[PDB]
Amino acid sequence: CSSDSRYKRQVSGDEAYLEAAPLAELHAPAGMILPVTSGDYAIPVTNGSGAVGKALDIRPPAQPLALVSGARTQFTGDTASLLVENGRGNTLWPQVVSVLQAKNYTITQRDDAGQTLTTDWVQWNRLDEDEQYRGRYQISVKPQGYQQAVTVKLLNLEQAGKPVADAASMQRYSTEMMNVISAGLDKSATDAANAAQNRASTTMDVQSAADDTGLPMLVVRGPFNVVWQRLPAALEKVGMKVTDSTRSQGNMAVTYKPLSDSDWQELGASDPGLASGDYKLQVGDLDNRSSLQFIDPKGHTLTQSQNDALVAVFQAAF
Amino acid sequence: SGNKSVKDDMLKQNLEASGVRVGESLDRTTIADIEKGLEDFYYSVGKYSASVKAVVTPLPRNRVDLKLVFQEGVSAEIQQINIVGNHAFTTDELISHFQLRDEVPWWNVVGDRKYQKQKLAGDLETLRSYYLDRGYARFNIDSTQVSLTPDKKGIYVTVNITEGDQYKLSGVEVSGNLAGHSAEIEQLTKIEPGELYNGTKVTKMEDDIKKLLGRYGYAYPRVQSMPEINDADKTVKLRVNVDAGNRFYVRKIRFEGNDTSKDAVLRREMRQMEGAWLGSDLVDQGKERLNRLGFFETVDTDTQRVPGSPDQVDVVYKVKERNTGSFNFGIGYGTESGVSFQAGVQQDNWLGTGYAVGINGTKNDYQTYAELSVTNPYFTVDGVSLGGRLFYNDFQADDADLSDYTNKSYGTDVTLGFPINEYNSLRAGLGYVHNSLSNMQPQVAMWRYLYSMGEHPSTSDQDNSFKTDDFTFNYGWTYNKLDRGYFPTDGSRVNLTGKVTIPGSDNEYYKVTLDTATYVPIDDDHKWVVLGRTRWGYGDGLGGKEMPFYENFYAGGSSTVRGFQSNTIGPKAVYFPHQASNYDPDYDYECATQDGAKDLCKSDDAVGGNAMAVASLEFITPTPFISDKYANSVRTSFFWDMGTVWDTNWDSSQYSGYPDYSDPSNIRMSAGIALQWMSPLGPLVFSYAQPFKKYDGDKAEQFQFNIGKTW
Amino acid sequence: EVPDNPPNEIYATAQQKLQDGNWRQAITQLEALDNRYPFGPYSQQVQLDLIYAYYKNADLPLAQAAIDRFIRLNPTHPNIDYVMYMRGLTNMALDDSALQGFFGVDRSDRDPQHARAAFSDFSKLVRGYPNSQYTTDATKRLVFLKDRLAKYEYSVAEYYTERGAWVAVVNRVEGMLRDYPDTQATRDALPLMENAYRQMQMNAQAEKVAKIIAANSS
Amino acid sequence: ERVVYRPDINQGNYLTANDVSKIRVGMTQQQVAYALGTPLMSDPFGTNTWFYVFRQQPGHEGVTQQTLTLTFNSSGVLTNIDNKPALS
Repeated sequence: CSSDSRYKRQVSGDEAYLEAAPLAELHAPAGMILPVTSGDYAIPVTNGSGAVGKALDIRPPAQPLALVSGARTQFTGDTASLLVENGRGNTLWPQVVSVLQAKNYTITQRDDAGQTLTTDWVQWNRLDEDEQYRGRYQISVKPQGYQQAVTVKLLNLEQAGKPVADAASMQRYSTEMMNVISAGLDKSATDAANAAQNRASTTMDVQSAADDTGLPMLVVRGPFNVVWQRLPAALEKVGMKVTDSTRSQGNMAVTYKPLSDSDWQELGASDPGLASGDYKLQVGDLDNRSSLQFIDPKGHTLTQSQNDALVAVFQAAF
Repeated sequence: SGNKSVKDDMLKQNLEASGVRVGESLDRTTIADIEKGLEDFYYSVGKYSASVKAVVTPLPRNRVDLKLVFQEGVSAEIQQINIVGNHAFTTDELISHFQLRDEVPWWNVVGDRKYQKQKLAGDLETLRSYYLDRGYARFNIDSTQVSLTPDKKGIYVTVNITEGDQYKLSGVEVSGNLAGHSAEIEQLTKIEPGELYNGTKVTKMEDDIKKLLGRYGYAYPRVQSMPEINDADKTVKLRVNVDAGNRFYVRKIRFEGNDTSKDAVLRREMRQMEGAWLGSDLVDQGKERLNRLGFFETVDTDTQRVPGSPDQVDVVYKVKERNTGSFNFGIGYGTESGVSFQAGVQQDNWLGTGYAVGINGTKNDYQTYAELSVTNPYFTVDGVSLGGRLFYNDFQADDADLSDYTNKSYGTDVTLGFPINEYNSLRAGLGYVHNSLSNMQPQVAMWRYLYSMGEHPSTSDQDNSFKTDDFTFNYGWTYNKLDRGYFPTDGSRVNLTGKVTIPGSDNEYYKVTLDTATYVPIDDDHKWVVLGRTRWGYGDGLGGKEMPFYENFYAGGSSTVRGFQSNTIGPKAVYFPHQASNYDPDYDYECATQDGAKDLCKSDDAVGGNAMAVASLEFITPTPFISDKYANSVRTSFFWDMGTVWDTNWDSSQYSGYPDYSDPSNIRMSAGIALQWMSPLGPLVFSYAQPFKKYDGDKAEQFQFNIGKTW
Repeated sequence: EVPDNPPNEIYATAQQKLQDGNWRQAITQLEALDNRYPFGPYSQQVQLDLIYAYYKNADLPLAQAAIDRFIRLNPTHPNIDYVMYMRGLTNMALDDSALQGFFGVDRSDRDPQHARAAFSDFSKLVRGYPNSQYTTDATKRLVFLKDRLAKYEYSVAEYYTERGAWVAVVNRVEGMLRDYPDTQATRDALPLMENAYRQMQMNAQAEKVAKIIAANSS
Repeated sequence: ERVVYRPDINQGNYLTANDVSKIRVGMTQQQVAYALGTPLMSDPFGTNTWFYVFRQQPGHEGVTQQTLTLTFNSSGVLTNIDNKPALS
C-alpha cells in the first residue's frame, strides 16, 4: 500500500544474510586428525571492495546498441565502439554531427579534420535514479579496418553534485550516449527508408499460384507491408470486414456480409460462395510477391474452385 | 486449426519433441516427418482418412508462421471381434471382459465402439491371462488380424488362438539362496492337491516371496519361475528360483517439497530409522502415516541406490504441500441494530510447526462469543498430545434490564492424548465451565430440569436466575485408519468422546458421543466410493439431577442431516403462560403469554434432546465435468441422511395431548447432491437436499452453503 | 495487446515502464519486442531486461528459464557474471517465505534444495569471475547459505537425538564435520555426537569428541 | 509411561553368529566388507577402525546391543577383533 522510489533498484528480500556469523576453522587436538573436508562447500577468499546489501545495483548492465547498423558494437570499461554499414566514406562525421545537434548538445572542442570532438556537461532524466546524474563525453569517428566506426568515451559522471567512480554508472551512461547517437542515426535512416517505400508504389495484380503446401493462394505481386495494408480495404469491398488482425503474425479474420450480384460486379470480382461462418486469412513476405491463404470456418482450406471465383480480377478492390 | 478431438496442448507438446518450438528455426526437412507422425496418431485412434497438412507462411525479417490444418474424418467403429479356436469357452464370455466393445446395449450410453492399438494389446493380454488362469498353461495366440472396410469406417478384429489342454499343478519346488527364510517361504508356496495350474496365482506367489524378503532388508532379490510341462499326464511342476541378494541399509532419509512444513514434522512420522537395515514395510508405513497426516496433497517415495555401494540406499519422500486451513468470515447486521463481525481462522499446520490453532468468535450487540484452541500433536517424541481450549460466550440482549434471557458462559479445557497402537489413541483431560442463566422463558423441559436441580422458579413471571460451576473429566478414544487426510478413499475412522462431572460440581451428569466414517472403494482406481457415516450421543444425570439443557444434542444442518435448518430436528419447546413480563407492542412474545392464551400451547422452537442418532449413506463419484489435473481438489457425492433426537425424560403421562418427544421412532430423512471444493478459503461445501420425511415443526432448507470441514 | 509501433518506440516504452517500476507492463512490452524481433540489435539488452523484470515481478520460474536461455545462447557474453548472480538471487528467493518471515520463523528446518542450488550458483560465479562487481555480495550470501545448510543438518541430528537413533546422529554429525567444518552449527552439534557415542557405550570415540570440543571450547 | 505405544527403534547393521564367525585376523578390508557388509559407522579421526553396532529397542522391553570393533592397519589388513555381546 505504501512504496518508495528505491524499491526499483534493490533486491527482493532483506539484508538478513549480512548478519550471518563468520566462519571459523576448527582446531585439531594433538594425537588425532579431523575428518577430511569434502571441499564441495568451500568459499574462495575474494576481495570485499564491491557493494553489498541494498547498496548494490542489480539493474541490468547497459549494452551498447547497434541500431544504425548491424555491425559489431562493444563496450570496454569506459569506452563504447559501434561499427557502421561499410564506412559511409566521409559522410559519417557530418551525419553524427547533425544527429548530435538534434538534441542541442553543446560542443566545446572540435576536430572535424581529425574526426573528434568533446561535449559540455549534459543532464539526464531517469525515473529509476533518485538523483539525476551528469557528465562529459568525447565522440570520435575512426576506421577500424575496412569500415568506419564511432567511438565514445565517458570522461566522468556526477550525481548529487558529487563525483562518481562506480563502473556500473559509467557503463550505463556511456551506453546511454552511444544509444542516443545510434538511435538518432537509425531514425534518420528508417525515415529515409520509409519515404522511399512510400514513393515506390507497387502493382496490385493477383494470381492463384499455389506453393509447397499444395494449396492455391490469392497471391499479390507486392511486398508484405503494402499488400497487408491494402487487404483490409479489399476485404471490406467484398463485405468480409476485418475484425481481428496481427501484422507480425499474418493471421487475420473476417465476418460474413451479404452482397448481391450487382455488388459483386461492382467490386470483388464476384462471389466465391463463402457465405457462412468466420473466416481467417494469412499473408506472406516476398518483396515482390505475397500469398493470401483462406480457411473455412470448420478449420479447412478453400479449394481452388472456391477461390478461383474471386481471382477473376481481385484488383480494383485493393 | 481444424482439430475437433486432439487438443492444442497435446499437439503443442508433440511439436516440441520434434524441435518445432517458438523462437527456434524451421527445419523444413522435418515437416513431412511431423505431418506423418500426427497422421499416424489419428490412425492409432481409428480416425482413418484424416489428414494433417502444414502451411508455412513467410513473415518479414526472415520469420515464418506454422499453421497445422487438421481435417479429421469420422472415427471408425468396431464391427466385430472374432475369436477362432475357442472350444472350451464362448466368444461372448471372452470378449465381455474386453475393453474394446463389439456392440453397446441401448441402455449403456457411456461407451462406444472406438478402436485403439494400446487397448487392443491390453485386450490380448487380458485374453491370455483369462486362458492361463484356468490351468491351460499352453494357450497361444497364433495371430491377430485387424481388417478395415474399404470405406474405412468398419474396422474388424480377429484373434486366432489354440487352447491346448488343461494342466494341474503337481507341486512347487523352490530353491536357491533363500537367506535362511526357507521355512517362511514354504508357507507361501503351499498348493492344494490336484488344483489346476494358475498363472496369476504364480505371479502373486512370486510377489509375496519378494515382499517377504524385502521385509528383512533384501530390497533387490530376483525370483523367476520356469514351469516344466509334462504332457504325458498333463501336469506342471513349478520351479521357483530365488536369490535374496544383499541385505540393504538406509543411509539417509530425505524430504523434498516441504517448503512450509518443518523437517521434524515429516520425520516424526517415520517408522524406518535412518541408520538401520532397510524394511520396505516400514517405508510403506511411513508413507501411509504421512498421507494420513493430511498436510500434503501428494506423497511419493523413492528408494535410490547409493552410487558405488552394494549395501546402502537413500529413501526420499517427495511431498506436495496443501492449504491446511479455513478462514470463515461474514457480516450479518451491517447497520441494523448496530454492527457485527465474525472470524473463523482455523489452521491444522500453523506455520508448518504441526500445531493445530483455531480461533473464532462473533461480536454483536447482544453476543460476544470468543473461542481459542491450541494443540501440539507431539508434546512428546512418542506422539503424546497436549491440547487446550478457552471459550467465552455472552448473551445480554443489549437492554441492560430484566426479561432479557441473559446467558453468560465461559470455560477452560485441557486435554492429553497418547497412542496405544499404530491406529488407536486415547485422550484424558480436565474441563471447567461456568454458566449463568437469567430471565428464562418458562418451558416444560427447562423447568423440569430446574426442579431436578432443586430450584423452584415461578411459572408465570420471567424473573429468575441460575448459576452453575461444573468441573468435568473428559475422555476419548480415536481409531484412525483412513487412506488420506482430506478426501479419504478407503478405511474407517471412529471417534468416541465423553465427559463426566467429577464430585464437587454444581450439577452431576455424564455425556458421550460417538462418530464414525467408513470409506469403501468399489473401483480399483478408488474413484467411486461408498461412505457410511453415523453419529450417536447419549447423556443423563447421575443422582437426582438431570443433564443440563445447554448440553443437549442438536441435529439437522449441513453436518448432520442436510436439507434441514441448523439445529431444528428434535423436541420443540412448550411454553407456560406468563401473565407478566409481557411487552404488548413488541408482538414477538410466544403463544403462552399475557397477550396470548393461558395454556401450554406448543411452539416451534427447537430445544434439542439428551439422545441423538444420525446416519448417512453417500456415494462418491467423479466430477462429471472437470479436468483430471484438479480431480483431487473437488468431490461430488449423492447422499441419503437419516436423523432423530429425542428427550428420554419427557413425561408422556402428563401433557398427553402434546406430542410425545421421548419416541425415537420419528426419524427425519433427506436425499440430495453435495459438492465439496478445496478453495483458497478452505473446504467449501454446497448441497441441495429434499427432506422427503419430516415432522411438524421441522424447518426445511434445501440449499446449504458451509465453510470448513463438515466432518 | 501491444501495438506494432516501430522497434525503437517499443523499446523506449519498455524502458520508460521499467524506470517507472511497472513490472507487468514492461514485461509485456519486452516480450512483444523479443518475440517480434528474435535476432536484432535489441536481443541481448531485451533478454537482460526480461530477466531483471521477471526477478522483480516475482516470476521466478520465468527468470530461471530466461537465465538458462541467455547462458546457453551467449556463453561468453561480457555481462555473463551478472546473469549468474541473478540466477543465484532467484534460487535464494525461492528459499524464502513472507508469511513465515513476518512471524520470525527460522526456516532453516525447511527444504534446503533451493539453498543448495543458490550456493552452487554463487560458487560458480565467485570462482569463474573473481573480479566481478557482484563477488562480495556473492561471498556474503555464500557464507549465509553455508550457515543455513549446516543448521538444517543440525536440526536433523537434534531430532534423531530426541528419537534415540544414535547411529543416525553420529553419521549426521560426521557429515557436518566433513561438509561444514567451520560453521557454528557444527560446533553446536559436536556435543550431540559425544552423547550419541556415550549412549552406545563406545567410550573411546566419546573421549575423542570431548577432546575436540575442549580444544575448541569457544 | 509404559502405556504410550513406541515403535521399534532398530539401529546399526544386522549381525548374526555365523557372520561374526566368518571373519578372522589377517582379512583384508574388502573381504571383511564382503563377509559382513559395509559398516554404517567408522572412525572419522586418525584411525582405521570399523564399528559394527547392532541395536534393538522394541519399546518398553530393554535395549540390547552387540558391538563389534574391527581395527585395521594402514595397509587395510585386519589386526584386532573386539566382540562385545551385550551392554554393560
